[PDB]
Amino acid sequence: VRQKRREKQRKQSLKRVEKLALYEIRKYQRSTDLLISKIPFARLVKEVTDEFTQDLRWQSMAIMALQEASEAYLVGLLEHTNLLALHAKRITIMKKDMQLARRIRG
Amino acid sequence: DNIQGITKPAIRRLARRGGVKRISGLIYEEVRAVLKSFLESVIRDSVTYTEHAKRKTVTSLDVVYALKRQGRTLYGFGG
Amino acid sequence: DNIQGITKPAIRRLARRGGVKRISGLIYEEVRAVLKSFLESVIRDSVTYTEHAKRKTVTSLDVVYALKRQGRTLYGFGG
Amino acid sequence: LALYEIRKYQRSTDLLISKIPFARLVKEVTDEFTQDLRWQSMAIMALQEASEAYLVGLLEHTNLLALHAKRITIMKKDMQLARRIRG
Amino acid sequence: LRKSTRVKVAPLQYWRNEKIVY
Amino acid sequence: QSRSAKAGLTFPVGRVHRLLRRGNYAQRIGSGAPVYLTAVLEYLAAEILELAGNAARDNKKTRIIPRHLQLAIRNDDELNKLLGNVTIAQGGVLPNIHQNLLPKK
Amino acid sequence: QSRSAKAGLTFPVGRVHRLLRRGNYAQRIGSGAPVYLTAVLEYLAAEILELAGNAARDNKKTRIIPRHLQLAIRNDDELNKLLGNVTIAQGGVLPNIHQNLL
Amino acid sequence: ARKETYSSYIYKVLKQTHPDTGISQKSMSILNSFVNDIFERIATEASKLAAYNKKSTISAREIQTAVRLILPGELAKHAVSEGTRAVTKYSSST
Amino acid sequence: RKETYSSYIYKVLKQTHPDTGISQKSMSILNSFVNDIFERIATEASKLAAYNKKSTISAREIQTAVRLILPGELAKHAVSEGTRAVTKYSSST
Repeated sequence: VRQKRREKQRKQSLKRVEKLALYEIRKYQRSTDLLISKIPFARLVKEVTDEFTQDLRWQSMAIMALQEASEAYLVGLLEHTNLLALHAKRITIMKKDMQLARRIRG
Repeated sequence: DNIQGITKPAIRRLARRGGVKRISGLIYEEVRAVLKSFLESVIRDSVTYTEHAKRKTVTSLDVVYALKRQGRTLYGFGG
Repeated sequence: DNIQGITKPAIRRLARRGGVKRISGLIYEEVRAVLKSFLESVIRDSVTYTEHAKRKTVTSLDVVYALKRQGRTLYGFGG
Repeated sequence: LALYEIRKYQRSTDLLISKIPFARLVKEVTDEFTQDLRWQSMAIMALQEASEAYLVGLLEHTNLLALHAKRITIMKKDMQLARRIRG
Repeated sequence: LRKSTRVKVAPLQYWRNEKIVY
Repeated sequence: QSRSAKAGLTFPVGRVHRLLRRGNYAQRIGSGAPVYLTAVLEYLAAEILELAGNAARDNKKTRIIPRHLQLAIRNDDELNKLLGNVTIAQGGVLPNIHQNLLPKK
Repeated sequence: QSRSAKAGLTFPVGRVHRLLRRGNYAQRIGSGAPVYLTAVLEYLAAEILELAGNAARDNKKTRIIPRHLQLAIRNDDELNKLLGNVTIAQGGVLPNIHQNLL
Repeated sequence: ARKETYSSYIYKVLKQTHPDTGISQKSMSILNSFVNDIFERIATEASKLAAYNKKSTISAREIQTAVRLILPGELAKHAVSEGTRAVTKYSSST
Repeated sequence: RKETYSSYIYKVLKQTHPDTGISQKSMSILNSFVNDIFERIATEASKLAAYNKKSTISAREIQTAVRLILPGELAKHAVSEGTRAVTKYSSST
């Protein structure tokens, strides 16, 4: 159980060392990794594939590429709706703002 | 339910990645609905690829080919 | 001088054809600007097509293939 | 008389914009890019149709963008953000 | 010779709801 | 009977087989693929022709104008999602008027 | 003597000519074709590696990460014309807060 | 000299569906461009799918998957119905 | 065992900027990008070949395709690099 001892040592190291909303915009714009929790998204795409299926398997890198592409499409639609939101003199976005960009793209 | 697995602070952090100051409470359900729609629209082609190929593994090659067919192509997982 | 080949009531009637009723005065000049930036890529692609055809007259099939490459496929002028 | 021209130009499914000034304009842009080139009239009316479709798509996109910002008269910024969802 | 019709009930009004399932 | 009419269809099979034979699309070709192309394109043609006849009946005419083709394609949902990004010469956009511009209704 | 050593080429011009031959694209491929394909791929590769080297230089990291390649591909209008639709895996997005919120 | 078109077959299937309707030549050229365009779409997608399945032939399976890809699902199942009808009425080679 | 450009990418990286390291995922992203632009120029060259009665893909077809896809500065530098390499190839056999 040397891997378990190394994991407990790394967890202890993270617990000891590693452990006005304007900061989060510039904070999460320089982040590179994913931002959606992994295994609920895997359960969700398993439920989506149950509509169009048979015990269809799943490689892990395929679900990783799906999570990356879905996060990219969502931040693309959100970055495009922010401009239409501020264009209508709304700092706070609304569901009407994510209707025209969902309409005029297709 | 698995459609509510992407919770409220997840979409909050996504919006902070996309640069929003304040967000409303009506955003999250439409975000989840358009996410389910995009996932269905890519997964139908990604599983017809693996159903033609006499396979049951949805391979990364199949999802990058389905992404290249629908415009939004990824790099690094084939092609 | 051919930069003013289109006129202001023509853009006004095109706005009535679409549904735009109230028009600003800058809209006609911005429409001329976006027409300038819109035709240039497809027309220079047709010049590249005619250079591939090594002639002087631009044929219609080269125009149809250029609009097909740009993503603006037109039906009725070839095939 | 607001609904008169909307039910007139839309139901008439023919063109509305000019031809020979557009021929002068395409001669101008070929003088800008190329050497004179002879131009088939079918290609000129195809460019006319494509420009008409692009313009009516841009105006039908800015139509809801006008009412989105509590406006009716479209603005110069409306032909600055409709291009963001057109490439 | 003869072709049968199908479901033509909508222009697929989307972007605030979901689509139909076959 | 020839291969263009052995299956009791309308579109020619030898035409599309000659187009793929010189179009360089594969090394070989299966026998069911040109008649499958025949069936798919004739069903698409018959569906858009039925919709074109319905559009010509909607405007009480007999012949087909590009307005009838626009009413055939852009009114149907699947033809809109299939032929949305294609322009049509002298077609005509759909008649639709927004309600806020009308001061009465 | 390979076809790459006849022009100082590095990208596999014989392999590229083989994939053009047995690749369901066309019938004949001229001898002047795959050296030119190797040339344009070498120019594109040199451009993107020089941009990645600059992105590694100004960000004090001696290696190439997909964030550096994403900032390479997204901060150039010619690269936004070429590949403005595709994305990079784990590349992130462009940090640009809009002026109206500021 | 000729140009390959399908106006005769389009007019034949149109008079077979409804003999009391006509069609002009501009719409005929539009529909000929349309059928050449969708033939190009299905053929290039089938070539892509055959090159992706490690198989350099074109059977009806790749065409079935390709019309399941780009056509909508109601038209996809109607297309596989018409395709199976075409193969089953063509297989009787007597 | 797949025909990968990876050693060639490291080779052409070591000529102009050898001080930068290269990871695995970034190298695979580079390989997928160069394969994507390769198949794009391949189908565009095949399309332009099948357009106007020239089944042989010469330098003319692919230079028209390079001028077709790329922007003006990129097509200018690409046609310069291509003319340089085709003179260096046709001169030294």
